[PDB]
Amino acid sequence: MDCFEITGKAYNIDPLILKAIAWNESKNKNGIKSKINKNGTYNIGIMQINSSHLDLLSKFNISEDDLLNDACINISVAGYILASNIKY
Repeated sequence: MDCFEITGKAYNIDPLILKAIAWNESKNKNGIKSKINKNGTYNIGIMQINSSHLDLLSKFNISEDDLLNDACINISVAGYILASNIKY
């Protein structure tokens, strides 16, 4: 199974929803940082996870490089964030 299917299964999110987010945000393109948001933060990788989450993620041994260049990590982190009541 692909990482969208695995992640969707884990967090009870329709995998098509995750794919539609990846498509909207990056056109399913890994390896890219957005231009910097007005608030000075920036969005990372295929699901465009905001840089404000890097602190939390370091506790779990997930770095910025991982989020930017590893699509499956990116996708699984997005799932966790969307499934929680952290602001995305």
